[PDB]
Amino acid sequence: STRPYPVNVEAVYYAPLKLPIKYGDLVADIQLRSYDNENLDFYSDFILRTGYYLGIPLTGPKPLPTRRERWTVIKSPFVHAKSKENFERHTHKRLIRAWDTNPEVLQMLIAYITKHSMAGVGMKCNFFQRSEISLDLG
Amino acid sequence: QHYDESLLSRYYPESLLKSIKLAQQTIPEDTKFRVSRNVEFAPPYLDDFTKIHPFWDYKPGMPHLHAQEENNNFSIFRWDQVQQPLPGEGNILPPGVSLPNDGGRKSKSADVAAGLHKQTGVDPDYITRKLTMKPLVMKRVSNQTGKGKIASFYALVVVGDKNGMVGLGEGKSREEMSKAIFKAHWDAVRNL
Amino acid sequence: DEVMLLQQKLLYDEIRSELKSLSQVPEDEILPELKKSLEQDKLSDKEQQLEAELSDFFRNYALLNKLFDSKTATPTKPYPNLIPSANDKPYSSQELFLRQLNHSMRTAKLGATISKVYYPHKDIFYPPLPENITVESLMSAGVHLGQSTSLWRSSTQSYIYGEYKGIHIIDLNQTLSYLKRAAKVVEGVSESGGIILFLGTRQGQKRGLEEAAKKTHGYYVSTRWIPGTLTNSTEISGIWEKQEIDSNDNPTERALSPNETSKQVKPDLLVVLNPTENRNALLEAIKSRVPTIAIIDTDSEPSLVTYPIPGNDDSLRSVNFLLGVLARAGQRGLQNRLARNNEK
Amino acid sequence: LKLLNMILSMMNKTNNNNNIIINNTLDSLMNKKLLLKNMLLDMNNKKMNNMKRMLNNNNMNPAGANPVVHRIGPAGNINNKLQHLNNMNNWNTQIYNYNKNMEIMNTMNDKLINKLLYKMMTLKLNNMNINKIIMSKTINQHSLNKLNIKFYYYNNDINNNNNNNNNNYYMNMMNKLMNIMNNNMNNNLCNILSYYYKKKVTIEPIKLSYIYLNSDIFSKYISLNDMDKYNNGILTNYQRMLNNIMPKLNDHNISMNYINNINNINNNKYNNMINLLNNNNNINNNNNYNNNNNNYIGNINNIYNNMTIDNIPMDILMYKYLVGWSIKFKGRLSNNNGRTSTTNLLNGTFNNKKYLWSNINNNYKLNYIPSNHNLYNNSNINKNGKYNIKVKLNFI
Amino acid sequence: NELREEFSAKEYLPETSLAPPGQSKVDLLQGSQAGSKIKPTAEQLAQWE
Amino acid sequence: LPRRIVPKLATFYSANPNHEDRINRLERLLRKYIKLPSQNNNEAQQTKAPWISFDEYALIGGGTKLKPTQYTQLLYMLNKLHNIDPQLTNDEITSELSQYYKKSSMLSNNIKIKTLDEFGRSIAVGKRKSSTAKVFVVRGTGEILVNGRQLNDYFLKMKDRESIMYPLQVIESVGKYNIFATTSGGGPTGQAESIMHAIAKALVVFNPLLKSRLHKAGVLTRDYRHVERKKPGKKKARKMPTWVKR
Amino acid sequence: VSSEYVLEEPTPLSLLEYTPQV
RNA sequence: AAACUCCAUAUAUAUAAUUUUAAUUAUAUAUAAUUUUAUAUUAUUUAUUAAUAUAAAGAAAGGAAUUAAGACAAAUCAUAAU
Ligand SMILES: [Mg+2]
Ligand SMILES: [Mg+2]
Ligand SMILES: [Mg+2]
Ligand SMILES: [Mg+2]
Ligand SMILES: [Mg+2]
Ligand SMILES: [Mg+2]
Repeated sequence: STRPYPVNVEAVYYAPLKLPIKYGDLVADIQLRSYDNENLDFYSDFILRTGYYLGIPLTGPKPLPTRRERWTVIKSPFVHAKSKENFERHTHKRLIRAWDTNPEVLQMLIAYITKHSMAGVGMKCNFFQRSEISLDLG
Repeated sequence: QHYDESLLSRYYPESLLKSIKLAQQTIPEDTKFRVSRNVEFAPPYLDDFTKIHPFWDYKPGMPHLHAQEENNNFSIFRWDQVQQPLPGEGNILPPGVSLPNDGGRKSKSADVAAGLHKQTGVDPDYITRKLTMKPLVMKRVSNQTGKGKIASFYALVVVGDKNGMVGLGEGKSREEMSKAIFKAHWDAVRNL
Repeated sequence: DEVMLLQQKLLYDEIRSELKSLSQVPEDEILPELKKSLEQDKLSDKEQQLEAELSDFFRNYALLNKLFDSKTATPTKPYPNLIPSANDKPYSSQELFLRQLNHSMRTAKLGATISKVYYPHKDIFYPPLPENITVESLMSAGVHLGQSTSLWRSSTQSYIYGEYKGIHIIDLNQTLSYLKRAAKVVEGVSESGGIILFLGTRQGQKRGLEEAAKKTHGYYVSTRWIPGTLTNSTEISGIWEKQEIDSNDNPTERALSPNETSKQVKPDLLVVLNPTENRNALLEAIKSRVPTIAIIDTDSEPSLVTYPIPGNDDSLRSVNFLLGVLARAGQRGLQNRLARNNEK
Repeated sequence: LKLLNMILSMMNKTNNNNNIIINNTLDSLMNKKLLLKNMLLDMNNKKMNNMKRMLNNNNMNPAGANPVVHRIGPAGNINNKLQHLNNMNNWNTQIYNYNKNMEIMNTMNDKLINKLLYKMMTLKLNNMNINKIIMSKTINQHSLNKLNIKFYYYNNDINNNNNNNNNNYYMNMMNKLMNIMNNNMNNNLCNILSYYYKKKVTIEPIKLSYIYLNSDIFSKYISLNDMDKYNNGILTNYQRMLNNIMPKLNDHNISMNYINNINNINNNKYNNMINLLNNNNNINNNNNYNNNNNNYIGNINNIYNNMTIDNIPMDILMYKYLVGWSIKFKGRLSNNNGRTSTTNLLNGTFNNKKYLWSNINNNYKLNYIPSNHNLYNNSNINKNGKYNIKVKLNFI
Repeated sequence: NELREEFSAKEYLPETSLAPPGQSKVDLLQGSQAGSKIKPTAEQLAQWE
Repeated sequence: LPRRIVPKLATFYSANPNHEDRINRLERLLRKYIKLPSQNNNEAQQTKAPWISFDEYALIGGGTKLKPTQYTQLLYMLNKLHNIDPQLTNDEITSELSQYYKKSSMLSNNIKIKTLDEFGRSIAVGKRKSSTAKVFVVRGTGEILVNGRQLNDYFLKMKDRESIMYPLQVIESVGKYNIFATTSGGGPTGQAESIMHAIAKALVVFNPLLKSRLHKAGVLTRDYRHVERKKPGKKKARKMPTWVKR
Repeated sequence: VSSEYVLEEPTPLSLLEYTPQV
């Protein structure tokens, strides 16, 4: 009837697509931390959306426990100690595990998501490398 | 997928046909799509994302996070005007509101006349042209209450058309003599 | 036919009983036996056409039924919902009620016809015309009784015919004269096309007020007079909505400006049936220059009202009588205006 | 396997329905005039169940549906970008680093650069033309790759509107500043800030025409550029302008129409989905939806009907009108009486009645500021001491 | 054949065309008859009694 | 054709013109149909119309000026007009009431009925204070294993064992089910009460008709009680240091 | 309301300088 | 002032290829309650009424943030700024 809307634009309006794991090895582990779960989850969805197109099986945004820093400080500049006020800071943690992917494809995934990282988020990447017992290093 | 080479070139610029082709050949048919309820990613409305809309997409050539131009590619050089004005009618007037105008601001007699026409149907033209205004007493009145002395502005005013019609009105305000005399003039016009 | 109508109104329910049945039993004990017979029932008979037709039937009916449709006469027969009973069985209660209505409308009236008897509803619905009112009729209505001597307001000394049984007696002659003048003025405003507001708060006056308002295309108040209704119209009543009507009093469905609808709309005539308890309305009317009419008792100021009607105000019969006379005057006025603009 | 024998089984069950040993039951058309219709009835009831599952598991709508409505769907969502301020905007510095020491360093740098930006606004032209460019606080955005400093600025006096296009042939004392911010090639301030942040830096001077569209600019302008109008007493004309900057809007009506518009949005999306659920699905046979995990109705154009960028985006945006503002002048703004003085000018309302009748719920910024409120204090020094201008604005 | 003829004869709502005998011209219902629920067993009735 | 402005409603000058006009319309209907006796059958065949809420009436015709007496009288007259013999009523009454007995009538399609697992076990979860207990209950004799340990071994306190039992004895099925309870968090009391709650929830799967009995016993109501947090400037929750007159 | 969208694919050269440091 | 809000409550839905296991979990979204009815008794602005009685259905019972205007020339020029 109207102008066609291809699959690429129709995909934005649905949950991100995933690729099944066929071996089971963990190549990378990206942990996202922020004080704002909104940006955290939006960016996680973006990561899971780019991983599909780049062929990287990604598990999904596992919500790790949030961490609550707490402080208590008096409300007055001078002596009024019976009144105190509490301040908190929540750190929200998400985890995306990348399985069965070549190191170069994984490199380029991380590079692209860094290119387009949002504000108020931080990435910690743990990369795993299979190796033989003895390595020729000369 | 949905449409392969189905006049897609007429509907999308040639620069994007490669991306659509790649999407068709990577996303398989019969994909079991599911809407997301935890997070929101797509706009509540429907858009093909093929045109940069002013006021809804970042203005090209202007610095902004999530930009892709280098420091030597910015094309904005004047800042004396508001970048990216509003779309559509260019105005956000609520329902039943009007842009401010002169409105007889030069003479409060116009405001008095409009109000009295609204309330009781007297002639604004007559009130604005054939009535003469004259304060008689303009003094400060005080009340003593729990907080303290609350001063009030009291005015009394005679309004008359110099042809038989005459009336007087008293007005009490808390902020300014101008509002006091406005109220007094209102009351006088009522009590002609 | 009629047999299908009289088939107990609930038949073939054994099919529902069966479809309920066979579900409680587990599948493992039934389905294998039924599925092990298809190999036998296949046989070799031609089926292509029949199975294609059956599949089309399933698609069209089971799979293409529209549960919700679309994008988004004369009631000739009465008691359509009503249903008849069996001929042998007795009447139903509803049938008895309808037979009762038939009897009431045809045979109950038989006997004698009543005359020279009072019926209260006739005061509201068939009021006399002002020129035919009699002192006898007013006295029968009870307009002559006034408050006790101990509550007499001396300003009404001109309207007293005397005192009897400890209460004052208003002069029905003066009442009749003032009533005639009041009727004439209300009729005059009716032709002029003004706004006539009937105001009565005492209990039981709502029926009369509503009937008068509807038959003179006026307005009425019976609950309470919000102070500032006329002197503070912008606030009290600005939110409500107005209409624009032609000379024939027909809505014209024309959009109205916000300011046009927020202007004041003031009555042209204010009739109060309870002036004593409605002092505020009289004062607003006087200060806003609205002519007013009232029924004055022997304890009420006649000067507050432009056109007093000396009479009782504590009895529904009297107030109904007077209000109905005024309403019929207004009705005749409206009729004259409608006739004139219908045919020049 | 196939109903060709289950039909016979059910016929035997009908025989039993009449009697367990009778030939058959009451049959108008050999149990085909209405038994088939009852079979179709149960099939369509199964369709009803599957169909309402179909619609429910594919619902996502903006929040704002009045519960009084009937056609409103079970789904709701307040996190639409247009209807709530992302909490990352609460903090002037928007960063997270796994190295806390680096985080502290970066917040220090942000504060210092903000103060430098303040000091870098004032300008001179001819020793009797003092131009102050009032600027809000800086929104520092620390992505993993680049830093961004965003702020709203208001020039003291834009060039006269009645003035001709003469401005096209010279650059104003403010245009020069905004150009040296980020347009000069090897000299822009972003290059210098890159040394302190070891990141690529950007700056965005968003322009504002009115001072009362922002709490920072408004208080700053009163406290820095309008001293003479309240030093010895608040001028009546100044008070009149300050109190009639904005008209008396009907917050109740505004909120009601906003809620009604959201109701219409949701209801017409629901109608779109229902018409795809019934009118469509003809050629495509049933059971292809696989309602257990798949929920794809049809073409996105049909699910989103008459919902373009031209009607939906603007009418759902929040915090659009200023329906209330309070100004507090406090301190020694009086030569006479040599004491403290407080003057409060309060206009409008300070409650968003949108949250009172709809499902949209308020969120408290920093857990103490209502979302609809923006407030700021600015202190300055006059010959008598320090004085404070406190401004609170309510946006609906 | 006659069923199709009857269906084609009507030009009104599908519920009106259906019109089951036992009233209830409309076949829209919520839930899989959850109001009646599942018939309890004799042992359950004995225990509860 | 002379043109003039007048109010919409006949009761324009009253306190609540909209409510008064609507009441007058309903009154016209009732007065026209004071005949037509009412439906004798009641309760089981009356009050079925849900009507609209106070807020619904306010928005449609009431406004801020709507008064509870006015609204209750409205529904009184609506009920009087609805309680007419169904097969003597008229399309006039039905049309008038249509806008009043409107209800959203959201279709229900979620049940989430619970049933036993493939080994005939009922799995339940209960909580209390800071403890959780997951119970596998399968019909049998009176055997119980708590965290892979004997009841007397895990719970040294007799009251905890009695609390575990309580659902079983209120349903007198102490010797009819085997319990395998696995708990974590809290202390002895918290874990015991959580187990009791989980058993109470699980028992309902076997005989749903006794949910009323269990709820009356109170085992089906979770205890929300938990330790209050310490307040600033206060030794504990609801304790502040000693107060001095001077 | 219409403005052309220019495209430039994300080549590995472009994504360079943002590969993981380790 | 109440609501809106945060910690708690229940349910669902979504993520974790259950070897970051605590799946008895974590946190994103939504729903729910500032609880509903039914007959009892005192009454009483008459039924349209509350206080109780408690058959029933519900998991449903808390906590803190917010402390207005005016004041006591209350404390603070030792948080910093004046
Ligand atoms: Mg009297
Ligand atoms: Mg303790
Ligand atoms: Mg509060
Ligand atoms: Mg105080
Ligand atoms: Mg001291
Ligand atoms: Mg110092």
